[PDB]
Parts: sequence; structure tokens; C-alpha cells
Amino acid sequence: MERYENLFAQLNDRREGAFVPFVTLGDPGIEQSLKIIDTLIDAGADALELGVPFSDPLADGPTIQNANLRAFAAGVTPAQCFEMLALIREKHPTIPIGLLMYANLVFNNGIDAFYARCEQVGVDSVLVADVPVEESAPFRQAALRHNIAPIFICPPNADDDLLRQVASYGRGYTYLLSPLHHLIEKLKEYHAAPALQGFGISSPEQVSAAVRAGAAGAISGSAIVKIIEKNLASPKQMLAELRSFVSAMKAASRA
Amino acid sequence: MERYENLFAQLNDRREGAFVPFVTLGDPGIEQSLKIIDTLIDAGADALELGVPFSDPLADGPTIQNANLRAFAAGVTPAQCFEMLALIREKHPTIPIGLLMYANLVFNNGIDAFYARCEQVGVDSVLVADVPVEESAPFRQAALRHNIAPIFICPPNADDDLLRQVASYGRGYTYLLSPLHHLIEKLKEYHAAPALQGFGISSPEQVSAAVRAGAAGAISGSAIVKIIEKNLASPKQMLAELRSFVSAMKAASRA
Amino acid sequence: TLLNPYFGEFGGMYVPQILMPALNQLEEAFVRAQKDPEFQAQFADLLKNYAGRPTALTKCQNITAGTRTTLYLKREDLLHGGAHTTNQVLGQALLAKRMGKSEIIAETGAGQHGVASALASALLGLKCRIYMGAKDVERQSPNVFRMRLMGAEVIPVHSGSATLKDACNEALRDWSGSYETAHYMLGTAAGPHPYPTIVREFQRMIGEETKAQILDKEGRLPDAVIACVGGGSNAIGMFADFINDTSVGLIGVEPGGHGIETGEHGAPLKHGRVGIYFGMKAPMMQTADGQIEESYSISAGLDFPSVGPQHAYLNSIGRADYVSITDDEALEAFKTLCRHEGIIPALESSHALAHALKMMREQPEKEQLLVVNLSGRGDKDIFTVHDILKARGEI
Amino acid sequence: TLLNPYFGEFGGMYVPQILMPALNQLEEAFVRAQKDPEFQAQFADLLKNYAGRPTALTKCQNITAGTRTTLYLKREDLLHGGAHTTNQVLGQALLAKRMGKSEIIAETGAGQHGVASALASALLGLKCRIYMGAKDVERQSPNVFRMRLMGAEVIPVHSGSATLKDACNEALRDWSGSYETAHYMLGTAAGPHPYPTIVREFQRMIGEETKAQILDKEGRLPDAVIACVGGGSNAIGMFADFINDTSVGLIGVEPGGHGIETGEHGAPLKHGRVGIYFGMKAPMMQTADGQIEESYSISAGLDFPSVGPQHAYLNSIGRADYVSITDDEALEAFKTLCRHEGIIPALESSHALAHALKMMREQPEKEQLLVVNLSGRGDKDIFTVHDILKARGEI
Ligand SMILES: Cc1ncc(COP(=O)(O)O)c(/C=N/[C@@H](Cc2c[nH]c3ccccc23)C(=O)O)c1O
Ligand SMILES: Cc1ncc(COP(=O)(O)O)c(/C=N/[C@@H](Cc2c[nH]c3ccccc23)C(=O)O)c1O
Ligand code: NA
Ligand code: NA
Repeated sequence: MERYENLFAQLNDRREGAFVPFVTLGDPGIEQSLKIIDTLIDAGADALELGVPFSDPLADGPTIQNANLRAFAAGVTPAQCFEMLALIREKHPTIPIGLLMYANLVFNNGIDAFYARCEQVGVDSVLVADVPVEESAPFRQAALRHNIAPIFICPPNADDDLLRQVASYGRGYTYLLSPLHHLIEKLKEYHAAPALQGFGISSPEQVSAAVRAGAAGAISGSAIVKIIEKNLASPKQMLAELRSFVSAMKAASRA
Repeated sequence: MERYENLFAQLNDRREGAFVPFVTLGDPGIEQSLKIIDTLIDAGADALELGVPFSDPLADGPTIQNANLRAFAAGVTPAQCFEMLALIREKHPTIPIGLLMYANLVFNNGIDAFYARCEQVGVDSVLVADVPVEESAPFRQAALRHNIAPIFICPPNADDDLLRQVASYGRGYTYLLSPLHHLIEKLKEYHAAPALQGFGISSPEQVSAAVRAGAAGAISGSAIVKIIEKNLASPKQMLAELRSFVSAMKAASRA
Repeated sequence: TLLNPYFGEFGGMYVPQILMPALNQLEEAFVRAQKDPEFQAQFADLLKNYAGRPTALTKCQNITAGTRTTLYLKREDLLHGGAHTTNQVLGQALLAKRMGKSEIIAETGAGQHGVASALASALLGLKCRIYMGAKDVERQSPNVFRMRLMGAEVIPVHSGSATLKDACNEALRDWSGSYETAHYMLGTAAGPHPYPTIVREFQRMIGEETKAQILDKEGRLPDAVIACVGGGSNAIGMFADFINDTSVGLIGVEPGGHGIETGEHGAPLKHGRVGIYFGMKAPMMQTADGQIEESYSISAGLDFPSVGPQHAYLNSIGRADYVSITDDEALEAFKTLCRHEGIIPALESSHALAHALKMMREQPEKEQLLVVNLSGRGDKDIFTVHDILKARGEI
Repeated sequence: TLLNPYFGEFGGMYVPQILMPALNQLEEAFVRAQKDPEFQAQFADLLKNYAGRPTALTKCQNITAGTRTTLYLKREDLLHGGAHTTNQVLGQALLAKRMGKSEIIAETGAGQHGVASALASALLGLKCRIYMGAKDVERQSPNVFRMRLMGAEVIPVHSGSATLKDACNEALRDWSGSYETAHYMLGTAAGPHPYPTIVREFQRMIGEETKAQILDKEGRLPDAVIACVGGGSNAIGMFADFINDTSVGLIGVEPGGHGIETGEHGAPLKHGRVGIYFGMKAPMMQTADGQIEESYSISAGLDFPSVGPQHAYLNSIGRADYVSITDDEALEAFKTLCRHEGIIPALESSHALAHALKMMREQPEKEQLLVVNLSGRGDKDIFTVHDILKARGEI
């Protein structure tokens, strides 16, 4: 939780917005994945959102579906992901790390057990794609107990009661899915965790556009994956391409 | 009608049985057909039973079906058959000639008209395959009017009333379809036209067997056709084969 | 005979003498059964509890839009087996058993009579052999599989046009030799007496139900009832109960095929002449010299060059009217019912529907209450139709 | 929520936040409709006059010979479309319209849910898109043609196992983006609340009718009612009305596939473990680390690695018993009904029948009155089965 606070605290001091890239752990391979993550951090990522491959990603588009397949092919398992997370945290002590999970992976060996494991490896937050606030009780309670920030999505079709719930239950940050400026106001009013724009972030303008609008930053949900996908044949180019992209996206956040 | 009487009269005087071969007019061709007919007569046929090709011979087996197809292929029509009949009669004045027809061919241009035509060409009898005694009225009346013998089939499952009807309505001869010896007795008792055995006649023994049993003769319903069929490639052999067969069948009738 | 074999000048018993006893036996069994409460009970039980009678009377919701026509569909497509053919087979099968026959002979084109014969045989423990034209085996293939799965022997007929008439020929030839142990389950209201009569009586419930249903729903009789005519069973079953209701129009639809003018059709009632064939005296498609002409229809079930004698009679006295519908018209009607009412009809039934659509379209402001006999479902037809629509670009 | 989303510990609403509003809207519409006489009237009208309810209750004549078992078949195979799937689609379609939705999304394996969705869409004037696994497109091909002919868009899913779960995934993904104009017509009594509840209520008539019918015919309730379980709709529809009749056994049959021991089956209720997937908390086929396992069944309609939550609950409290039937056992049951009762059942339904036959055969002198839910007809299955029987020499 704390790592998020520290980030937003410092970010604010430089009037900078947060740039958070999404990547699937183990795509396109374990070693290459680790390399990619290092590059993002180096290129200027403020925080990380990492996906754990799930067999039936019913809330994901083709880009993420493909990523999962690549990871699976590379023989990646939830156990391997936790191993990777340890290695990452060992190298990068202050960067906030968030996991994007499917409920079955969390539920599998006990909810409490999952969150205890996150705590152990040094994960900061967990977003469960298929658990609405309405069903979140057991998940958010275990997270809190293990000093993990439960992340909730604020959909375009959010109502007042949703806003209030998310403001109350969420920690770390609020995952916004694009009246935009109105949502921001209400969330702020409700004292919700800093809002990050998650919808459509594929180019720098959208980043600045979001910060300007009142968001605390932006999450690039698949733009990074696309680069991985397209540069599979040339890892060399891949890393170079990622570096340039992230660097450009981050720059856009200083306004 | 008379030609039949004359035949049975004379046959009796020599204690001989009648041998009547069946052939399809125009099979396998007009000219060859005429040739075949001459051979049968020469070989010793007592009378003739000739078929007029019908499109849907629902009372015929594959042998006769095939014959019809051959005739049709040779471009034979009911008109051509009547032309042939004239030529036959011109050459052979005393041999009794019987037609095996399907009702539609008789009905087509008027029942009376058909029988008038038969009379004109010199046909002695007509058997309509699909007209039971029960429906025969118009057919038998027109025949009688035109001095044509209406031939009726006596099936294996014939009852007393059938026997009586057939005895009453029929002229020329009775077409028997195999208690055999009992049928003969009853028919004789009812004063039915001379009975000819039509079922199974394919070999000489069956001929003698029939005469001995009390029949006035035997009709070879498809045995001849089989010979035509098998010798299509060699007309030479065909005629030779037919000659030998008929000669042998007739001989068997002298007892 | 116990009953009159003729409808005016049409009908009779034009078969080889050897079959007369069988026909007389059948007629006798039928007369007896009709008076046998036990038989009536059993028949009714099978219709109700096994076949699924009474069938619904569905009011079309969309296809009559913008007109003053009200169209109802008698849902014979909902009967076990998928067509009206099931009704009469159950009756005939009970007769077969009553006569101590252990084998069944049947002909089929659409394969619906075939299927019904096979299911009835499976249930009542009869051995079944079915004659089907080679052309039909191909175009109505789904039904061949169904027949075979139910343990029926399917015999392809390659002679002639390799369609219904050819299968009819073979069936009669077979029966001529096996009448002692086999019952000939004739598939339509045609052939020698007493078939036209029996098939009508065992199909009568169609019209009887329709009348009760329409009266309940509309409080009045229909202006007209429309049904396709191949042999004449579904039409007569629908018509029978309405014959004395003079205000009710009776329209039978024969297949126009490629068009009457082309000579490639199956409309003998209106474009043929009286002849003697298939044990009856009726309108037929024939050559000048009396040979039977081959029919043509996209619909296997209507591809027959003759028609039942009661239809010929109804026409002659002007009680019923007969029209034709082309292949193209039937296809459009098929497409339309599929897309706008969510019902896939048999191509045969589509002929009757096509005519009802014509009636409404031609005079859109004419107020009329029509009933179409939806004789069957189109599962059997899907491969055939799909490949046509495709070859055109409508699928 | 207005209603309880849980059956004991099973059920819930485990979907992305964006779909909650849609589910809440659906639940509200449902509650309202249920109290709306106008809705009740319309639904009943379509069931009766269009779909063909009530379906018959057929007593088997031959297959129970030599035993003390009396077997009845609830004839859902006679429903317009060919399966029980039609019942609930009509209800859901009326809901869609009431909610002002103009498009329909659906998934199908057997293609029966697909067909029903397409016919309902054609009739009510909705645009329909159907997700179908590529494997299913192939093995249930006849249904693809039917869907297409009725104007539905059929989208093959090539991902994963290319079966039901894969189509389910795609459908949810689609809805996530189109909920504003499209209604998701979920095909079974599974998924997020309120689907399990709605589908049960719109299938309830199966059991209600059965009870009335059996009482009329036998003057007593059945010893047991048997139904196959893929998602759980046909079973729950049959079971619902009997739940409070403790003397009545409720047996659900899951697909054993190649055999439980092989791991190639679709029996999660008895051989899986609780998980969260497809918006629900229910028994699932999963790996040790929580990945969803691919199911297997010869029957496309049962090829789903999870099950409706009400079934999981009924099992847990011991109100209902669940068993499995292998591919081979289902095939034999299929063959048997075809050849001895003249009914071609869906391979899915054959699973339930196979179990009833086992019950009678194992204890032939045990007096019992059984009812099997004959969920559908086997037209869709004929090409598949024929080719198996053939490859063996049983056809
Ligand atoms: C669904 C459906 N609708 C209409 C018809 C037309 O028949 P009908 O004019 O009798 O009402 C058929 C034909 N069914 C039979 C037709 C048939 C069986 N035997 C026959 C003998 C002669 C003429 C037609 C048939 C079949 O081919 O399976 C049909 O299957
Ligand atoms: C004839 C027949 N009988 C039984 C079943 C089993 O279904 P149930 O367990 O619900 O009673 C089906 C499946 N019909 C659907 C099954 C289905 C649709 N959507 C689903 C989603 C999840 C699981 C199953 C389905 C189909 O594939 O068309 C069927 O078509
Ligand atoms: Na006809
Ligand atoms: Na299942």
C-alpha cells in the first residue's frame, strides 16, 4: 500500500503524472520477460501492472489473449510468476507492483493464502478482473489484512453508489475506464484513491490529456503488449522499441 | 377367336399340347424382331404372345423390363408394333396371335378404337395385364364386338367365383399361373377356354409336366427373352439358340 | 367391394388379378377396424401420446404485414417424424398387424413416408423395406440416415426417372410376390381402392382439428384452406371436413417445376389427361401414344406424374380449385417463412405457402382468412436449399 | 439484488464491474415481467400456439420388456426447434424486447440453443449473432445450416478447445462491449445471477406438465425423474416442480466421455472442485494450480467443464443424485430407442436414457416408475452417429 502513497506523494511534488505499463508475466519467455520489465523501469515507468496467465481470460481482448498463450507456451505457471516477482522486487525495491488476476487463481488455494503470498514477495496491490465490488468482501478483507491494496475498476457506466463504494473499499489507486471530468470530481470528493485513466491509453497525447483532465496518471493496458507481439522475431528491436515508447509516454506525463 | 379354336381342334387330333412363346415386339430391333418371330414359328411355335413396349411395366420382372428398354432404344412405338403385326400376319395366315398389353395403351385413344385396330391387323386375342375381371366390362365387351378373345389370368390364389367369372368372360384360352390339377378340373367343369400353364415354363420337362397334368399347353413367359438378351452380340447365335430351344420345348408337348 | 372404389369416373382397382384378394382383404379389415372401439382407442392413443396430436394452429405475425390477410399455419411439421405422413402410417400399421402381416413395403420420395413407415415398424415390431429413387436418395439424404438408423432397409431405384413413380413400380412388383406376409403401406391417397379412401380417413384429423381451432380463435370458418398436392394425402386430410362447408374454398397446389410451358413440372390434374396407371384411373402426364411422362419438381415429395382420384373428382365438379407454383416461387416462400416466422418448412409445403403469399400480395386490401397446411419441416431440405441460395448469393 | 444470487455457497455474480448494471437491469425486468399478466399471456401464447406445448408423455412399449420397470419419456424432442432450449429463449426474447434491446448474443454447442435463438429472433425482429466452437460447427453441422437459413450470424470460435466454454468466453467478451443494444441470451441455467434463476423459471413447465401427466396416467408420482446435465437447464426444468415431493428421486446424468479415469469427461459436479469462472462459484474441472481444464463428451451439448449452481446445491444437501454415462453407453441407448421405439433422440438425451436402462437392467425384478427427460431429437446427430456405427459395422 505504502509504496503507492510514497509514489503519489513524490509525483505530486514534481507536478508529474504516473505512467503505468501493463505486461503479462512470462511473455514471451521468463528471461525475456524479466529483461522487458527492467527496460520499462529504466525507460521511466512509475509503477507496474503485471498479469498472471489465466486459461480463460473472459475479460480480455485478443492482444492479452495472445500474450497468455505465449506465456503458457513458455511453460509459465502461477508458481513461476511468484518466483519472478521475488527477483523483480530484489532489484527494484521502491517501485509499486500491482497484479491483475482472475478470481479462480486467487481462490484456488484459499483467498487468505494468496494475499499472504503477495505480501511475502512484496506485491503492492491486486486487481481481480471478475470480482465486482458487490462480491469483493472476502477479497478486500484478506488484502487489507496482508497490507495489500485492493484495486477496483470504475467503469464508464458508474453511478453515485458505485463511486462511493469504490472510494470506500479501494486503496492504492482507482482504475478509471473513462462524464470523465465529473467522475474525477466525485472521486476526489469521496476521497477515493488517486485515479488513473485506463481506457484508450496508446499514445502520449492521451497521457497528457488524462493528467490535464485531473487524473493522477494513466495505465497503458495493451499498448506495450502490442510492441512485444510485433517484435517477437527481434528481441533487440523489441527492447529498443519499448524503451522509446515508455520514455515518450512518461514525458507526456509531466503535464 | 376362331384361329384359337382351329388350333386346339387340330392339336387335340394329334394329342399334342400347345407351345406358346412370349416375345417383346421390337426387341432388340424391328428387323431382328421380325426375324426372331419367323424363327419361333419355323421352330414349331403353335401360337404367339407378343408384348407392346410400355414405359412403366409394373407387372413385369427385370427380363421383360430390359426387353422394353431395348425396344424403346430401337425407337419402337405402339404404331410401329401394329405395322409389324400386319407384316407378320401377311406371312403367317393361320397362327394365332395374342397381345400382352397394359391398360393405358388400350385406353389411350379409346377402348373400342384399339380393338377395332387389332381386328384390322389380324390379332386374335388381347390380355390386359392390369385389368382384373372386376374391371374388365368395357374391355371384354369391345373385344367381343371386334371378334377378339379377351384373355384372363387365373392366379394361384383363385377362388371358385374367380374360376366361374374367368370361365364365363374369357375366350381363346385361359392363362394359368399354377391345387393345379384341381384348377384344371374346375375350369373344365365350368367350360372355360383351354388352359395354358404360364408359370415357370423354362425347360421342356415343365412343358410335358403341364400337358400331363391336364393343361392344353404351356406359355414360356420370359425364357425366350433371356436367350435374346444373352445373344445380343451374336444375332447368328441368337437365332440358332432360339431354334434349338423352341424345337425342344415343342417336342416336349407331344405328351 | 364393400365401399365405392370410384369418385365419379376416377379411381377403381386396376391391378393384376393376383392382387385383388389382398385389396379385398385390406378393405374388409379397414371396414371392421373402423367399427372396432378397441382399434379406435389404440389409434387415438398413438396419435395423442406418441405422435403428438393435436398439432398447433399458428397465426403468422410478420409475413402478412401491410395487407388485410390473416394467415394461419396448421403445424404438421410438429408431428413426430416431421410431417403429416405419420398420421396414416400409424393407422395402416395397426391394420397390418390385425391382418397378421409381419413385413412392410413402402415407397418414398421426400423420405417422410419412409421415415414414418420405419418408426411405426420399429414400434410395432414389423420388418420394413423401403423403395426410394436414386435421385431422391441423394436430394433427401438426411431422411435416408434416419430410416437406416431405425432399422429399415432402404432400396435405391435406378430405373426410369429414379424418382417416386419408379419406386412405386418396384413396390407393386414386390407386393405381387410377397402379399402373403407383407403389407403394402402406400404413401398417399392414390393407387388402387381402397387406398385413396383409407389414407383420407387416416388423415382426416388434420381438417377436423383445424376447424375446431379456427372456430375457437376466429369464431368463423376460413375463406380458404390451401395445401400442396403430390399424391393428395395432406390436402385431402385438410379438405375432408370442409367439403360440406360450401363457403370454404379448397385450393390444391401442384408443382410447376421449371414452369408448365417447359414441360418440366408435376401438374397432371390441370395439365395431364385421364389414363390408367398405378392401379387407378386418373389424370396423368402422358405422351400422345400413352406412355407415362416423367414429372419434375425441386420437391421430391411432389415429383409424381399422377394424382389421387378424389382430387380429380373434386376439381371436375368445381368444389376445389387447383393451381401451380414454380420451383422459384417455392424457394422464395421457404426463405420468407424461415427469416420472418422462424419456421423452416419442407419444400413441398413451401408450394402451398407460396400460393397463399401470392393471394395476399396480388390483392393487399382484400380481407381474407387463410389456412395453409404446413405439411412438414424442412430439415430434410437444408443441404439442397443452402446450395441453391449459395450458388445465387442469398446465403 | 432483488433475488438471492446464491444456492448455499454456489452462484453469485462474478463478472467485470461493467456488466453489473446489465445484470441488475435484467433482474428487475424479470421480476416485473413475472408479475405482468400481459407478459404471462404472451409467453403462454407462444408456448402453446407456436412452440407446441404441452409436449406428450410417451410410455415405452418395448425397451422395458422382461423387467418390472415402467418408463415414460417427456417428449421435448417434439418442441418446435427440436429441443427444450426453445422454452426459455421465448421468455428471454420477450424480456429483451421489454428492455428495448435490438440485438441478441448467444452461445451454442449442440446448436439447439443457437437454433432456438435464431427462430425467436426471426419472429420477434431481433438481430442475432451466435458463437459456436469450431469443433461443434463440424460435429453438429445440420444446426449451422438451420441457424444460417433463419438469418442468424454464426461465428466459429477456434480458441482453446473450440467448444462450449470457448464460445461462452467470446460471448461474454462481446456483451462487455455491446450491453447497451444487445441482450445476452445465455443458453443454460449457469453463469451469473440472475441467469440460473431465470432459465429455471422459464423451463419450469417441463416438470409441471410431467407431474400432471403422470398423475393422470398412473395415478401416482414417479419413483424417479432422470435428466442429462451439461449446464443444467433441462434437468432443473424437470426437477423444479418435484423438489418438495421428497418421495421422488432426482437423478442428473453428466457425461462420462471416454471414462472418468481417462480424465476425458465432462463431470465436474462429481469429479471437479469449486472454483470461480463464467461469472459463478461452482464445481469445475480445473488443474492443481487453478487453470480451467477442457471437458470432453461425444455430445456437444454436454461438453462443458462446469455446471449450474442450483445443481451443486441440490447435490450437496443430498436432494438430488448425480451419475455419469460414457460415450459408449450413450451410443447404445441411442441405437436402442431408434430400433425399438421409433424415436431418434439427441446424443445428450441418450445419456439420461442410458442411465434409466442401467437401472432397469441391473435390477430387473424391482418395480419402478421412471420418467426420462427426452430433451431433444437427434437429427443434428445422425451424420456423426452413422459414421461411428459404420466404422464398427452396426450400420
Ligand atoms: C412434408 C411433405 N409434404 C407434402 C407431401 C406431398 O404428399 P401428399 O400429396 O401425399 O400430401 C409430402 C410427400 N410425402 C411422401 C409422398 C409419397 C409417398 N408415396 C407416394 C406415392 C405416390 C405419390 C406420392 C407419394 C414421400 O415422398 O415420402 C411430404 O413429405
Ligand atoms: C437436446 C439437448 N439436450 C440437453 C442439452 C444439455 O443442456 P442443459 O444441461 O442445459 O439442459 C442440450 C444442450 N443445449 C445447449 C447447451 C448450452 C448452450 N449454452 C451453454 C452454456 C453453457 C453450457 C451449456 C450451454 C447448446 O449447446 O445449444 C441439448 O441441446
Ligand atoms: Na402429382
Ligand atoms: Na457440465
